[PDB]
Amino acid sequence: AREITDIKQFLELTRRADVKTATVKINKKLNKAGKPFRQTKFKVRGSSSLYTLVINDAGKAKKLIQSLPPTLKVNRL
Amino acid sequence: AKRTKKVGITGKYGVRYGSSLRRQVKKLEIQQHARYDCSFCGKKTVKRGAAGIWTCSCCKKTVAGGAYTVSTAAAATVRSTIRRLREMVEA
Amino acid sequence: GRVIRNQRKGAGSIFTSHTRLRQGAAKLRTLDYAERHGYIRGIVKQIVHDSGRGAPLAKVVFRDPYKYRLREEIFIANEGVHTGQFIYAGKKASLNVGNVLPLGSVPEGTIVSNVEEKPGDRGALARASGNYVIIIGHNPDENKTRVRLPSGAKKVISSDARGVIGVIAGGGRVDKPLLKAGRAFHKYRLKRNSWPKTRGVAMNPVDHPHGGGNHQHIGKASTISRGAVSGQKAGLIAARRTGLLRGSQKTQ
Amino acid sequence: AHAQSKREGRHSGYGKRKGTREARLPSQVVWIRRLRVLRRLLAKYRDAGKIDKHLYHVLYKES
Amino acid sequence: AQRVTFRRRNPYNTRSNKIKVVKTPGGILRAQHVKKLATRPKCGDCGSALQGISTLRPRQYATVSKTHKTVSRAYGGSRCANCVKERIIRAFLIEEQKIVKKVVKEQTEAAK
Amino acid sequence: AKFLKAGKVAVVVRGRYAGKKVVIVKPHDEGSKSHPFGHALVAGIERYPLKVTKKHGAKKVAKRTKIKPFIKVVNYNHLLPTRYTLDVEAFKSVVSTETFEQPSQREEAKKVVKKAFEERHQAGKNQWFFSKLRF
RNA sequence: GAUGGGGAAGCUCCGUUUCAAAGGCCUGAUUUUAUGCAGGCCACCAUCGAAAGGGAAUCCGGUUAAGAUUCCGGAACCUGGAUAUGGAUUCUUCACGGUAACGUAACUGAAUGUGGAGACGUCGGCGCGAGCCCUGGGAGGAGUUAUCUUUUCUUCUUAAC
RNA sequence: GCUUGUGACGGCCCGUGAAAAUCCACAGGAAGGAAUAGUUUUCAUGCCAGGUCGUACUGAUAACCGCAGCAGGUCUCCAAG
RNA sequence: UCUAAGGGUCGGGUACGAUCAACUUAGAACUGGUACGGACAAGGGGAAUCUGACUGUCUAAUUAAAACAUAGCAUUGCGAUGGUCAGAAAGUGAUGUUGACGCAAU
Ligand SMILES: [Mg+2]
Ligand SMILES: [Mg+2]
Ligand SMILES: [Mg+2]
Ligand SMILES: [Mg+2]
Ligand SMILES: [Mg+2]
Ligand SMILES: [Mg+2]
Ligand SMILES: [Mg+2]
Ligand SMILES: [Mg+2]
Ligand SMILES: [Mg+2]
Ligand SMILES: [Mg+2]
Ligand SMILES: [Mg+2]
Ligand SMILES: [Mg+2]
Ligand SMILES: [Mg+2]
Ligand SMILES: [Mg+2]
Ligand SMILES: [Mg+2]
Ligand SMILES: [Mg+2]
Ligand SMILES: [Mg+2]
Ligand SMILES: [Mg+2]
Ligand SMILES: [Mg+2]
Ligand SMILES: [Mg+2]
Ligand SMILES: [Mg+2]
Ligand SMILES: [Mg+2]
Ligand SMILES: [Mg+2]
Ligand SMILES: [Mg+2]
Ligand SMILES: [Mg+2]
Ligand SMILES: [Mg+2]
Ligand SMILES: [Mg+2]
Ligand SMILES: [Mg+2]
Ligand SMILES: [Mg+2]
Ligand SMILES: [Mg+2]
Ligand SMILES: [Mg+2]
Ligand SMILES: [Mg+2]
Ligand SMILES: [Mg+2]
Ligand SMILES: [Mg+2]
Ligand SMILES: [Mg+2]
Ligand SMILES: [Mg+2]
Ligand SMILES: [Mg+2]
Ligand SMILES: [Mg+2]
Ligand SMILES: [Mg+2]
Ligand SMILES: [Mg+2]
Ligand SMILES: [Mg+2]
Ligand SMILES: [Mg+2]
Ligand SMILES: [Mg+2]
Ligand SMILES: [Mg+2]
Ligand SMILES: [Mg+2]
Ligand SMILES: [Mg+2]
Ligand SMILES: [Zn+2]
Repeated sequence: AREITDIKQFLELTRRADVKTATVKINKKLNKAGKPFRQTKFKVRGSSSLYTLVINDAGKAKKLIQSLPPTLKVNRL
Repeated sequence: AKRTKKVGITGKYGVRYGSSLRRQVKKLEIQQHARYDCSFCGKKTVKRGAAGIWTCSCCKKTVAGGAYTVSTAAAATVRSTIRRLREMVEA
Repeated sequence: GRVIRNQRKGAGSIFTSHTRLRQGAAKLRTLDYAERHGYIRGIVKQIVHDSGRGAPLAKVVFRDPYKYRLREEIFIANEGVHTGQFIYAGKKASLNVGNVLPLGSVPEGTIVSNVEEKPGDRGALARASGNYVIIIGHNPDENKTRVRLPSGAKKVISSDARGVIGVIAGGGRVDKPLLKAGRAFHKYRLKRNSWPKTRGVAMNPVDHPHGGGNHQHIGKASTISRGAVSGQKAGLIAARRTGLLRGSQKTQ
Repeated sequence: AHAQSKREGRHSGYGKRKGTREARLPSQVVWIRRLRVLRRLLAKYRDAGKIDKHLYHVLYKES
Repeated sequence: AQRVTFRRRNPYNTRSNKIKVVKTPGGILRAQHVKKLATRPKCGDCGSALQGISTLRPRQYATVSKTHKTVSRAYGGSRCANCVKERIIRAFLIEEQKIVKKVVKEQTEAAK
Repeated sequence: AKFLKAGKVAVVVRGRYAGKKVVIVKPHDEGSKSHPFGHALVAGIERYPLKVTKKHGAKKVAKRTKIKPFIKVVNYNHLLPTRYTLDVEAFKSVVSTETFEQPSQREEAKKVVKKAFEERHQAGKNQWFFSKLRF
């Protein structure tokens, strides 16, 4: 239902109690005109809404993935 | 480029109903459709719909009046009679 | 023989009024303290078509003297009355088009609409588009006022019986020819089921006093007695004369 | 192939015509088109300064 | 070429039965029923649609916060703010000239 | 004579404060870099003192008498100049061009105007100004 | 079409707010206790009558021998009920801002009053959206190929929220 | 372009083209409310619940009505080149 | 098989150029067993007499008409304690959410 950008807010969601599960999605997409790049979406499933945050940058991507709560059930792909 | 010699608006009824009815109807049609001067704001925006009801395009005043025309002959000669008799009760 | 048409009209099946779209009963304000000792002011908030009625209605708004609230009345719009005008109803009210005053309080020659028969009956006489009554006099002891009705009649009512000053809006409506069956069709469609009309001379005997014959003819005088009986009265009832009226009519 | 030869102007003769010229193209549509071209030419010429508003106003009504 | 069917049992084209044709992720045409368009609220004095107020269907106005139902000035979601100015001025002037009438007829009672 | 001057009371005819009475603190009669119109700085009353009666006593009266003020830059065309006049001495220094710009400065400005208005209302001065204009 | 009524030998007929002592909500007063009295209201007078009128809220994909806006999957929304956490607000108690139209994540509001929505004919041309139709490039598959055709057909989709 | 939706306008009337449930807002200011800390669930998030009956198929030159698998009758939506 | 006419989009200091997308209309050649709205589709026309003005209506299942209706014209009744009509009766009912520019009857 909802999309998210502020990366601080996203983290606070992952810790928001009722959030049991998240999921990470990977898609090949193209950069501007030319070559491709690896886009990755971070989907948190809340009680009444599903928040997803795109990280278009492969670098911020992985270093974000480790920051996830170890108590979270994360579905990879 | 005058389109009709006489019938005017009445040329919609064609050949039907006979001339003297169209004559009579045309007179009262030209009466009822035409735009009238607004007593209150003084633009000629007063038009009919629903016989006896005349309202103004802007300023949105509505006046009760004759069926096919804003002021009816009798209404006027009543308007002056009421002038007169009221002045008796003043002076 | 059958039951003829004008008899069937009485039990009101298909003959009742087509009332759905009408704005309401048009009445003067209930005759209360304010109106009979004082006056009371209201604003006409609207003037509106009434379905099946040739004259507009004026929705007029008054304060409620005994409670905090607005009580809306429906007058019959007098010609020249307009939206936003202030209307004055009462014994002590001034004489201007649109105000409601007891007949006893206006000089003769005043022209007045929607006038009550008995005081407080919330209006009776001269309500159709274009009509009005005139005051032709007063007799202050046993206080009366004499009026000429639209019919030409003269009648004497109570000086407290209320009129409203002026004539009713929508006049001249009958001057315009209907021109075609449909315009009449659409007319009665909003009134009652009176249209069209079969000539009782084109029916069979079982149907009408005028029915039957090997030619269409009434066969006996079409002037019927006042003392006639239901199923007999079709014709010119109680007619005291007949034939084309030559000469001015105009009550003396 | 037939539509191409149409746009090349063929098969349009008086014997290929069934609807009246009004039903084929409305006279009103031609006018509304044409009248909008003249209407909006005046507007640019006026907003360029190429034409002065007083000349524009006469042309708008002569249009 | 692809035709469509009603999505409910009412077969008829009534005002509450409007249809809309829509392309689904499946790559097919499906119908969908269309709620009647809401109408804008209106001013009590003049009768124009009053601006700043969200235009919803009546029970939907309970699903929305009060700032969608009002504008700030007094008589907010109610009258059209030119109409409020009118009845501000008119109020002040008539309360003023009311005082003008008290003191003038007070003089009439003193001098007469 | 020009009637928009330091004493004039007026009614706000447009905007959130429409229908509220103010006092011009100082006129800008023509122009500005911003505000490209004849305008005025006004101290005005937002939430009026409610009626008091004998039935009211103790510190309930203190409540009914609390006055919430406001201050505004206003186009002249939104003011309805009144005949009444109230004295601006106390808050003349308080209402300035520079009072607007920095909300913290506006809040202190109202603080003075609030005390100035509540003073004036008790001891029944400039009475009309402290009653709501009903429309 | 019941009801206080009024007719009628009577089956029943009339009347529908009508000549009637016509009823119930918000809370307080209880800390013998469970709910009497305390105010103030409101005087609306049954009810039945629409699977085309009015009307709170759901979508796509998938699935069956036979059910699907009902099942499965995913994603929503409405109504009622509870409620805590964050934010907002207040020492000028019940928000600020904009000249103004107005703004915004909030932003106390009983009685009573009022305003809007619900909520409305028909036809005409003009404007725009949607779906369809037409069509260029390219990426695939299929058809024709004695000869001719960079060709003929088809896939290229995006729901509510 | 076609079907449809919709807007701003215009023609028409002695025709001027339903009702109620229901929802909201405003005017009002009754009252209740803070500094040792009160008010706020029309802002966000969060918890629970959502009953009863219909739901198959035909809708017609064979699933209805015409004694019938009758050339009759029987309301409507989608609509390609 | 040709010709001409009819449009859109831009930059111009305070006369034009440039590109893109449309069937419509008229005129000209050539051409054929003189054919060509080539199937489909698609009004017979004229002069009078009788009769109803017109559009509309009816005998389902032998009569669609010149019959009924209609606008138009004229007549009648009636101011409510009423006119016309309903009911066995009634604290009953239709016209009537009405009032003579109205209702009712011919
Ligand atoms: Mg008999
Ligand atoms: Mg009735
Ligand atoms: Mg009939
Ligand atoms: Mg007849
Ligand atoms: Mg007749
Ligand atoms: Mg016969
Ligand atoms: Mg007989
Ligand atoms: Mg006889
Ligand atoms: Mg006979
Ligand atoms: Mg005869
Ligand atoms: Mg034309
Ligand atoms: Mg153009
Ligand atoms: Mg001009
Ligand atoms: Mg279905
Ligand atoms: Mg329709
Ligand atoms: Mg708003
Ligand atoms: Mg909004
Ligand atoms: Mg009964
Ligand atoms: Mg029911
Ligand atoms: Mg229903
Ligand atoms: Mg429905
Ligand atoms: Mg499916
Ligand atoms: Mg199925
Ligand atoms: Mg599911
Ligand atoms: Mg809830
Ligand atoms: Mg209320
Ligand atoms: Mg209401
Ligand atoms: Mg409806
Ligand atoms: Mg395709
Ligand atoms: Mg939906
Ligand atoms: Mg209308
Ligand atoms: Mg609303
Ligand atoms: Mg909430
Ligand atoms: Mg089914
Ligand atoms: Mg089926
Ligand atoms: Mg059988
Ligand atoms: Mg059959
Ligand atoms: Mg060219
Ligand atoms: Mg060009
Ligand atoms: Mg005929
Ligand atoms: Mg005919
Ligand atoms: Mg027959
Ligand atoms: Mg027979
Ligand atoms: Mg025939
Ligand atoms: Mg026959
Ligand atoms: Mg004749
Ligand atoms: Zn006007």
